Amino acid sequence: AVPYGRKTQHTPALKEVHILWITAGLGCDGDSVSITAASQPSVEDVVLGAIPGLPKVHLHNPVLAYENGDEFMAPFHKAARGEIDNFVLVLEGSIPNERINGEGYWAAMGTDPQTHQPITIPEWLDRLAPKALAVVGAGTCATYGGIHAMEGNPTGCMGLADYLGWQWKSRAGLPIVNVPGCPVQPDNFMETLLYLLYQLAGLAPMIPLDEALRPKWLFTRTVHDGCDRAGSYEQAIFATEYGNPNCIVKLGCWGPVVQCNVPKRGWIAGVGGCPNVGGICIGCTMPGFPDKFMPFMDAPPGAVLSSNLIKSYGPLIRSLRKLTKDTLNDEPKWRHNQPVLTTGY
Amino acid sequence: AVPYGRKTQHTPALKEVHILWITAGLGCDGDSVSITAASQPSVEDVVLGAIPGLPKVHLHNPVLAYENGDEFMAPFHKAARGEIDNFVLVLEGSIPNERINGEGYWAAMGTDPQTHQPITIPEWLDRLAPKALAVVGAGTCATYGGIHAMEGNPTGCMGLADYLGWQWKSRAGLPIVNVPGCPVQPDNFMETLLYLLYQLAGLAPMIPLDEALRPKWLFTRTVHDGCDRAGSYEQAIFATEYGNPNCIVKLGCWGPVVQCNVPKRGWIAGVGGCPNVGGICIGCTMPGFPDKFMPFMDAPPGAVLSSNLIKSYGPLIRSLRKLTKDTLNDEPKWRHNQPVLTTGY
Amino acid sequence: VEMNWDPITRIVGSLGIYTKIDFENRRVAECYSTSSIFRGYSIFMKGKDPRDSHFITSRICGICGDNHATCSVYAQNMAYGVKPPPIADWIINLGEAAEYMFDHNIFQDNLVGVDFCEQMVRETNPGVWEKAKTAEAPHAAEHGYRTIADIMTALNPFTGEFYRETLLVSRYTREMFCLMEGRHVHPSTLYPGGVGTVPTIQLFTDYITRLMKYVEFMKKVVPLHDDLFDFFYEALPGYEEVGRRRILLGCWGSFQDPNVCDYNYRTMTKWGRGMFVTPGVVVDGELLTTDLVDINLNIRILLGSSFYQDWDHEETSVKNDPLGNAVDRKHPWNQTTLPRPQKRNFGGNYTWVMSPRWLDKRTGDHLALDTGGGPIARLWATALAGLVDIGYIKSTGHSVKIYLPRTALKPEAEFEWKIPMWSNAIERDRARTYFQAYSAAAALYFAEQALAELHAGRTRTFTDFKVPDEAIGCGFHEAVRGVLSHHLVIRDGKIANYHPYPPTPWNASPRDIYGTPGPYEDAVQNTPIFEENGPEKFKGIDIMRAVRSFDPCLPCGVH
Ligand code: NFU
Ligand code: SF4
Ligand code: SF4
Ligand code: SF4
Ligand code: SF4
Ligand code: SF4
Ligand code: SF4
Repeated sequence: AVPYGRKTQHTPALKEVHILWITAGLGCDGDSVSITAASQPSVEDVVLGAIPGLPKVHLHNPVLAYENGDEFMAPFHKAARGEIDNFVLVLEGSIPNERINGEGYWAAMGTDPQTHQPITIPEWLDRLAPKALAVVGAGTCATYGGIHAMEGNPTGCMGLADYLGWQWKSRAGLPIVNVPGCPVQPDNFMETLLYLLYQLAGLAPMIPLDEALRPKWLFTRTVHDGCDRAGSYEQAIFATEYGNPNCIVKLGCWGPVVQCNVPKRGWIAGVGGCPNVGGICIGCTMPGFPDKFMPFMDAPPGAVLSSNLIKSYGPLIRSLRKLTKDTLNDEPKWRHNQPVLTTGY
Repeated sequence: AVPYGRKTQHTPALKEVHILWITAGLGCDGDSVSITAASQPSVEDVVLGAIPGLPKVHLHNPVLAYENGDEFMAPFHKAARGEIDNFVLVLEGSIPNERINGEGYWAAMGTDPQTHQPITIPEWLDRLAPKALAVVGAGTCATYGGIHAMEGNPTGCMGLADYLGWQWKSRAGLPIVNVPGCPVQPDNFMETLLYLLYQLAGLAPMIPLDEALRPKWLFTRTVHDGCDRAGSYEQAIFATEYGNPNCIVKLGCWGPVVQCNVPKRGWIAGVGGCPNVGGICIGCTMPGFPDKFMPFMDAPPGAVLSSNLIKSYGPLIRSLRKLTKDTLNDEPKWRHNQPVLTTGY
Repeated sequence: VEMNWDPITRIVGSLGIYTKIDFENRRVAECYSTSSIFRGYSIFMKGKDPRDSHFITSRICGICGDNHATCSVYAQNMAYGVKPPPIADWIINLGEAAEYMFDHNIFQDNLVGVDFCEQMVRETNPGVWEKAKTAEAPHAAEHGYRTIADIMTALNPFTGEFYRETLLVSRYTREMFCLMEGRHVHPSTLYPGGVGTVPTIQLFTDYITRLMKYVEFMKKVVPLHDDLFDFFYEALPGYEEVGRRRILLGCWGSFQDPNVCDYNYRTMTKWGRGMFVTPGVVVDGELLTTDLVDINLNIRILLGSSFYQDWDHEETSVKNDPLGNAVDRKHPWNQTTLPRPQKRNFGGNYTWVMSPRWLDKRTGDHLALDTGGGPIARLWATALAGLVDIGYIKSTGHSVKIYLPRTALKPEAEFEWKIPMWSNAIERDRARTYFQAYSAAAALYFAEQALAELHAGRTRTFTDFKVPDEAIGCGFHEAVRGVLSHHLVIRDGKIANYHPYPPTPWNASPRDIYGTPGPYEDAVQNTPIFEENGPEKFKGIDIMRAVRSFDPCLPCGVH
C-alpha cells in the first residue's frame, strides 16, 4: 500500500524540534504578535508542517500556548537540566542588567519552587543558551538592545550579543541568529525560522549571516535601495510637508543608511511600509537605534550635505523626459478610419 | 420592522446598470481574463453588490456569461433597438477598418437577424455608442489601437478615440474612458469601473481624466516614480545583464517616460510587476505602443544620456552612506553587563 | 489552598496570579496579581525631544502600540497648539477602528477562546462537554454550527476550523490598518499635526473592499458568540457571578470629529462629548460625566502595593490646568517614577504595577474604576449618553443600535447591545464581540466623511507646527482594552514629564492606600467556582477565565 513517490519523502536529519520562546525579556510582545501576520510561511503553516520533510515543530510561546503557568514552564525547566536535546532558543526583549541589583528583579519568568524565587532573564539565558542548537534574536531589542537600551534607561539592558559575546557559537556551531526590526517584519522571521528548520533537517547549508549576524538575503540591501520615492530623490524633488508623495529625507528619513527590506517587501501581503508610503525611516532595525537617529523628525545631517547638492543638469534632463513622454503619448499616423490603408501593407 | 440604520442606505441615482462587453474587437481577451484576478474590488464583488448603495450590476461578458449564443446577444440587440437605456458599453480589442473591404470582415460578433450576416465591430459601435451611458475602453488595443495597430498590420485598426473622436461624449456627458495596459492592470480596471458605479449613483463627481482620457489617479505618475529599483538608479548602479537586482534602463526599460502604476502597485495582490522585478518596461500603456518602443531589448536613446551624467557624484555619496551605515551598525557604549550602570540614570 | 499560576499564558506580557481558594465552600478568599517586567518609559523619555513621543511610546506594547502613538499625537497636538487637516483625523480613526477589529478578534477567538474550547472543557468540566454535545445553537442559521459542542471543537488551537479562520481575519484587518497607518503594530505614518498617508481614491477603495468582508464576518460572529455565551448562562445558572464587580467603568472617548475638535484643553470639554464613542464614568448603572476636563482632573495614582518610593519630596510641575482649575499631586502630570527593585512579598510590596484610582467629587471616595476589557465599559457609556447619532451607530439611552448593511451573501443586520444589568466575566466577553460590530459600523461612517474631503479636493494631510519652550498636554483616547491617557510636560523645549496610563494599569493594579482591591482582585474574588475538579489535578480554569476577561496586557501595565 506504500505508494511509489513516497520515495521522494525523506526523513529530516532532526526528527523534531522544540522552540523555547522567552518573551519575558525587556520588551513588548510585538515580535510574537507580528509573526502571526505571516503568510510566507504562516505560523500555522509551520506548526502543522505544511511543508513536508522538515522537523516536527513544537512551539512554546506564552502568547499562544495551550498550557498555562507551571505546566507551560515545565518544558523550559526540563531543558535547563539537559533533558532536552532538540530545542532552539528564541529571545524577545532586551537583556536587563541584574548586577546593578540588588534584592529584586527587572524581568523574570518562572517563580520556582526551588526557593520561591523568580528567575531572572540572565539566569535563564546562560542556563539554556549553552545547551541549545541555536539562539535566535527576535526584534531589535533582543538583537541589539533597542528602544529600551535607550540613553538614560534604568535597567542598563543589552542584546543577546552583548550578553553572550559576538563570537558565541551554540553547541551545534550555529552563531547567534539576529532578526532585527521593531517589530520584526512578519515574513522576515518566518523566512529565517523556516530556513533554520531546513538547515536542521539537513536540506540547507549554514545560514548566511553578516557581521551583525543578520540573515544576508534579508538585511544586506539598504532601505533606500528599495524605496520607490527614490526617483524624486534623483530629480532633487523633496517633500516640504508630510503627506507629500515625494522623498522625505529632509523630513526625517534615514533610509539611505539603514539596512531593512520593508519598502521593497511591503509589510503585510505587499500592503504596508515605511517611507514608500509616507512614513520616515527611523532606523528601527539597526544597532544604533534609537539614539543614533533622534530626534526622528529631524533631517539626518548626512542628508543635508547630499540634499543641498547642486545637480545643474537636473531641470533639462527633466525636460527630455517631458519631451520624450509627449512623443510617446501620440499614436502613429496609420491609425485612422480613412478609405485607404496606410500601415505599409 | 425597519431599523434606524436603514436611514443610512440611500437609493442609487440609477437603479440598475448593464455592462455590454464587446470582446469581438481585434483583441485577445486578456483584459477580460485579467479582471478576474482583481480583489479591490473583485469581479464577483461587483456582481453581488458587496458595496451598498450602488446600481444593480448586470454584467454581459462572453467569458463568464451563463447565457449562450443568441440568448447572450439578446440584451445587445435590444440595446441597439433603443430598448435599453441604462447600459455601459465596454470595448476590448482594436477597431478594424472595414472600409478597405470589400466583401467579408476582419471582426464580427453577433449575427444580423435580417441579412443573416456577421455584424462588424464598427457597425456595433454606431448602434450602441450614441445610446450608451458611457463608453469604456479596456486595454491598450481598444484605447489607442495597441499591439494590433502595429506598423504593417493588414486590418489598419485603431482605438475608440480614433473611431469616435477624441472629444466624443456620451448622452450622459461622460467622455471616452480609456483604461490602458496590455493587459489592463486588474485592480486598475475594477477601480475605474467602481468609480463609474459611484458616479451613476450620484455619489461622486465626474471621473477625473487626462488629455489622453486616462483616469488621473492611476496614470499621472510614471513607471519610474514608483519603481523600487529607483534607488540603484540614483546611486548610478545599472545592471548589465538581465537577472540583475539593479536598474535595467540600459537593458530596455522605458520607465522614466511611461505612465503606469504597475511597479508601485504590484500586479496581483502586490506580488508582481515589470522593471521592479526585472522585466523591462515596454510602454504597453502608451499611445505609442508598441512601435515607438521597438526593439524592446535595446536601451532607449534618451537613456544613454541620463546614465552617463550622474556617474559623477555616484561614488562619493555612495561612500558617504557606507561610512555612515558603519556608525549605525555599532551599538551605544552603554550596553554591557558590567558591575556599574553607565546609561545616565 | 495555595494555588497560583505564573506566568499566565494567552495574554500579553508576564502576569502572575496567586490565590487562596476555599474548595469546601467553592470560594476564592484572597488574591494577588503581579507583573515581573519593568522598562521605565517615564524615566528615559525625560530630556528627549517632544516630537519623538509617539514613536517611542508606541513600543510600550506589541499589540496596542498604535493606541499610544495616537494618544501621544493627540497630546502633542494639544501642546503644540495645532489642528491637523480634517481628512487626517478620519484616516486616524479608520486606522484605530481596524485596530479594534484586529485585536478583539485575535484575542477573543485565539487567546480567550481556548478557555472555552473542547480540549479545555474536557479537562475542566468533562460533564459540561457531555451536556454541550446535545445543545443546539439558537443561531445555527447564521453561523452554520449546529451545536455548542461543535462551536467549541472549532476553537481547539490550530485544529479548530474557526480558530484557523480568525488568524486569516487578523491579517486582512491588519492590512486595512496598514493602509491608514503604514505598518503594525508600530505605525510609521503618524505624526503630530497630521499623517503621511497619501489620500487617493485607491487608498479608500482598498480599505472599504476589505471592510465589507469584515462586516459580513460579524453577521456570523455576533450570533456565534451570543449562543456560546448564552449557553453558559443556561448551562450553569448563576455563572453570571464569576468575575463581577460594582459598575465602576471608565471610558475616555474614542473616535473624534474634525468638525469640532481643535485640540485645545478648554474646548476639550465640548469635543470630548461629540466623540463617536462618548466618554464617561459610569457608576453604577448611572453616568456622572460628559466632560473629560471633569474626569481628567479627578485621576489619582496611589501606591499602596507597588515597587516605587513615591514622589512625596519630588517637585511638582503642573499646579493648574490651562483653564485655571486646581491640579492634584498624585495626578500623572505631577508624578515622578522612582523604580525600587526589591524582593516580592504579598504582605505589602508585590507588583511593578501602580494603583490608579478615580475621585468622586460627590462622595470623596477613591474607587478602583475598571474597563472590564474594556469594550464593556465603552458600550455602557455610549448607550447612556444618547449623543452618538451616526446611523450605523445610534444611541437611544437604554442601548446602542449597531447596523450593518447588506453584504454580498447576507442581508441587513442590527445589533442592539442592551445594558447587561451585570458587570461579569461573560458579559465582558459578550461585549468584546459586540464592539467588533461597533468598530466595523463606525469605520463605515468614517470612510464616508473621508471620501467627501477627498472629492472636495481637500487632500492636505499635515498642518505645520512649532514646539513650544513651555507647554503641557493631555491625550485622551479609548484603547482596545479601555481608557488610555497621555500626560505630557514640556520644559526648555524638552520632555520634562511623560506618563502614559493604559487600561491594564488599573485592572492589574493592587490595592490603594485606602486598601481598595485591584480590579482583577475584586472581580476574581467575587468569582464563584463552578468548576468540576478538586485541587490535586485541578488547573483552576475558572479564575483564568476571569482574569482573561479583563483582556490583560502587562507591557501596557508597567511600561
Ligand atoms: N488596548 C490596549 Fe494597551 Ni498593550 C492596554 N491596556 C493600551 O493603551
Ligand atoms: S523590538 Fe520593538 S516590537 Fe520587539 S520587543 Fe522591542 S519594542 Fe517590542
Ligand atoms: S523617502 Fe527615504 S528611502 Fe525613500 S528615496 Fe527618500 S531618503 Fe530614500
Ligand atoms: S523604520 Fe526603517 S528599518 Fe524600521 S521597518 Fe521601517 S524602513 Fe525598516
Ligand atoms: S490590450 Fe493587450 S491584453 Fe488587451 S486585447 Fe490588446 S493585446 Fe490583448
Ligand atoms: S528599472 Fe526602469 S523604472 Fe526602474 S528605476 Fe530603472 S529606468 Fe526607472
Ligand atoms: S510594461 Fe510598463 S506600462 Fe506596461 S504593465 Fe509594465 S510597467 Fe506598466
